[PDB]
Amino acid sequence: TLPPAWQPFLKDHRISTFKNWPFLEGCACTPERMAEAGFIHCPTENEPDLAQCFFCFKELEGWEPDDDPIEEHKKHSSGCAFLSVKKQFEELTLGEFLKLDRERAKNKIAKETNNKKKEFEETAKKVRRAIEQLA
Amino acid sequence: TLPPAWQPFLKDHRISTFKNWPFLEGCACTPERMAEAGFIHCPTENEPDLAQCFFCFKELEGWEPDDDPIEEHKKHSSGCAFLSVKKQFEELTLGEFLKLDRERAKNKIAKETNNKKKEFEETAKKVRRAIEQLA
Amino acid sequence: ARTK
Amino acid sequence: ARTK
Ligand SMILES: [Zn+2]
Ligand SMILES: [Zn+2]
Repeated sequence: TLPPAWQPFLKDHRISTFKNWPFLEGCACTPERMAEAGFIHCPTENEPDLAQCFFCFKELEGWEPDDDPIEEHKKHSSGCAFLSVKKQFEELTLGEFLKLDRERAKNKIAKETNNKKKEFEETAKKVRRAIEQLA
Repeated sequence: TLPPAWQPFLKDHRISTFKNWPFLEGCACTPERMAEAGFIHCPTENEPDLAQCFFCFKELEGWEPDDDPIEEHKKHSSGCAFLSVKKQFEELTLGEFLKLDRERAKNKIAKETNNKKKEFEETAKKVRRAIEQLA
Repeated sequence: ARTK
Repeated sequence: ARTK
């Protein structure tokens, strides 16, 4: 069908990600509205409401029933190129798409690099504290 | 990264399949020209110059320096939807692409069906001939 | 909504 | 060229 590492790109798959999810009809941040904004529901015990943009990888929790998924997304990751995509997926050119997929994988990389940095830095304090205690 | 079952849609991928293609410079059926035409090099023993349209799966051998691969393609498989693709590939719509890719899958299916028929008729001849031998 |  |  569609390459199973490219479905986050189409709304239906994004909706289909919403398994539990509170907030439905009556609320502004429905599945449909989350998915139109780029969100994927990636739930856990510690937080069963966490949403992630498939494109920029921003993770946002603490959803309020009247949060606008789009505004919520602009006012937390102004960078996201997905916000700029104003064409349907089928209406995308292979270039446009391949361009978008380039920036995506990059984001995936920058996100993983920002993470490695922090873990490193945290390790560096514990080592430094320890050798300090020895002082 | 492009998915695999679909690299064949990439001209430079198709070119890249040409290994020990004997018709190089000066020739009309150069690997570049074969690829623009839709061909993939899939050589065997009996037929070391076998080429196959990735889209409609027609196979052509007995290649000669002056052969224009387009005109051979048109000549031996005039239905090929690929031959209508005027625009490049990155100027194609995801809709147009998925359309084509679906046709490829029909074509593929059609081709395996044809193969199976031919194999079945082959077996039949063997049995027929075997029953005469016994009459 | 809040940043993790 | 010719068919297979
Ligand atoms: Zn985003
Ligand atoms: Zn063809």
